Amino acid sequence: DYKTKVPSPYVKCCGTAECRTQDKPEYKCAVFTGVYPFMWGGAYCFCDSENTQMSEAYVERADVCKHDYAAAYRAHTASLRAKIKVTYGTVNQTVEA
Amino acid sequence: NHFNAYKLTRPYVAYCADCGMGHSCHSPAMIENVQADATDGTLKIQFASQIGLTKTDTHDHTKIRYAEGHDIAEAARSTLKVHSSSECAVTGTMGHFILAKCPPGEVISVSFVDSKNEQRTCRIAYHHEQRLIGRERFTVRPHHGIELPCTTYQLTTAETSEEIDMHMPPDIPDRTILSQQSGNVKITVNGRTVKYSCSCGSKPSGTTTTDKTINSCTVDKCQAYVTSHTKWQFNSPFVPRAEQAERKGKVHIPFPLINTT
Amino acid sequence: IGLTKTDTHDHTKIRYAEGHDIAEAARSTLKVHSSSECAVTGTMGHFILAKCPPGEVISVSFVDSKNEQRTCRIAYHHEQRLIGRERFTVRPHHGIELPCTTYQLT
Amino acid sequence: GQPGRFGDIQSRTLDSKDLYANTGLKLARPAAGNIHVPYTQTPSGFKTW
Ligand SMILES: *[C@@H]1O[C@H](CO)[C@@H](O[C@@H]2O[C@H](CO)[C@@H](O[C@@H]3O[C@H](CO[C@H]4O[C@H](CO)[C@@H](O)[C@H](O)[C@@H]4O)[C@@H](O)[C@H](O[C@H]4O[C@H](CO)[C@@H](O)[C@H](O)[C@@H]4O)[C@@H]3O)[C@H](O)[C@H]2NC(C)=O)[C@H](O)[C@H]1NC(C)=O
Ligand SMILES: *[C]1O[C]([C][O])[C](O[C]2O[C]([C][O])[C](O3[C]4O[C]([C][O])[C]([O])[C]([O])[C@]43[O])[C]([O])[C]2[N]C([C])=O)[C]([O])[C]1[N]C([C])=O
Repeated sequence: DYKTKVPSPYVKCCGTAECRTQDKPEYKCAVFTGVYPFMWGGAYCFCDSENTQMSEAYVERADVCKHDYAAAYRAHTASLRAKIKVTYGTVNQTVEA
Repeated sequence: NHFNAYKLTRPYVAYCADCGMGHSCHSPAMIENVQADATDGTLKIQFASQIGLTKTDTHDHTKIRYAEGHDIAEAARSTLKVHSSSECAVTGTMGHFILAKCPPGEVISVSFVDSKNEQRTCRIAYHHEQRLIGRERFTVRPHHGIELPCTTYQLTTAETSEEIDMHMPPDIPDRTILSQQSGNVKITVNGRTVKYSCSCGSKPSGTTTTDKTINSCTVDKCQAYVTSHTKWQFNSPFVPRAEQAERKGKVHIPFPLINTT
Repeated sequence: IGLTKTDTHDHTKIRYAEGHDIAEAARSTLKVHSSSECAVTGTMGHFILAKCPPGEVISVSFVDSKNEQRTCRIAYHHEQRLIGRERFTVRPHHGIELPCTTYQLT
Repeated sequence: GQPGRFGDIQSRTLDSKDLYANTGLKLARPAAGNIHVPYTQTPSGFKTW
């Protein structure tokens, strides 16, 4: 199973950011204009028309599947082993071969 | 006993989707997710406030910690509840994480009473269907029969090899600073560090701690901020970050799952 | 609810009839529950509105000064409505805004 | 990596530091007021299987 790690959405008021990429699985950058974040303290910043929000997220292998997982194999020819009983009156042995 | 690992950790208040009904107040009862990657049926719920540690960093059994008005307060654990459709019992309380077993349903929720004697709750959509083991469809552990292999969580409250990261609160907006005069503003009442900023352009932002006067403008021009940290927080996706984008702190994920019957 | 014998606005106490006198009792022991423990949201006068999960019954129980839990139940075929085209059970944190009809707390 | 069929995440061993994914991930603009990260994704294929 996978997981969606989402770091914090750094918001810049009356400015703009530039997201330098990362060698990572599906590092996805998105920059939005025209935001008005309204948190507990009234507004977060004080500006009206140049606000930008940065949201970044990536997809990563979950932490528990070190113990459960499916594994696909290619499957080729096999071998054969046997176990026999060899009783002929004189002492009866068992054998694997 | 010692296990300390936490000395710089502070709760937060985040946003949620229900607060009893409809009005989605930014509440102290965030739920980040519900991990259900075990096999018995239990749920490992991680929520906003943290439990087990008192105000100034000491191991407790029955007192819990939480936040209100960006200052620290406490409550009790014996008055906390978790349920989905019917009241289900908690099975373990440690640090920042809730641990329980619970019947099916389509919602999960946590609640506890406030130090102002209230009943703050929080609900969040999540589907929990009874995952079955063996070739039967039971619901309760019987007394006669056979057993089968299965994974579950262990109550060892100090164990390594899993973690989340920690950051610091960026800055806390407010307009509710003691700043009022007839044509002027009065520029603090506080006990901590503050960064002020405005747009009546004669003086830039600064890091004052004593009172000032800006003598000029009506109050709907300046907005104030709490500033640099004393402790750390969790990089929850619901509060922004400052320009210190790092991985300063990190903290145990307790209860590693192990083979059982 | 809300009215002690002498006219006042108490947010906690409730007036009822026993022995055709006028006895008080607080809201800190009033619960409603149909299929789970229901959750009240707004309490005024001679009516009570609340959200709570669907089922077949409904209940009111509050406790008197002699500490008994008098209650009454009735049958009612309440079930979850279908707004839009995806039958949820819990409001999510992002979606589409739609016309519905709710109650006002004034 | 057909998103939502068997094994939309793939790893060449238990502990390789590189991996591959085609989860079908996109982003959307938030609402008025709420600060969060609206992300649209196909749900898991493995948990489906
Ligand atoms: C429930 O119980 C199961 C048992 O079936 C547990 O599975 C075991 O988990 C351990 C922990 O990782 C596994 O141990 C590791 O196994 C890897 C795979 O084993 C290969 O190599 C061994 C050599 O001993 C062969 O026998 C086997 O056929 C495989 O080819 C190894 O790669 C790991 O080790 C490397 O380093 C160590 C030294 O550190 C060397 O000794 C190894 O040789 C190797 O070079 C490590 O040994 C174990 O294999 C798992 N069992 C099985 C059958 O695979 C589950 O983990 C448990 N549940 C939970 C939740 O823990
Ligand atoms: C040798 O030879 C013989 C013949 O005789 C044989 O045998 C027989 O066989 C059988 C089978 O196995 C046996 O049996 C046994 O025992 C057991 C114990 O436990 C049981 O369980 C079973 O059931 C059975 O019975 C018999 O015994 C015999 N007989 C005699 C011996 O007599 C054998 O096998 C051979 N081998 C050897 C080693 O002996």
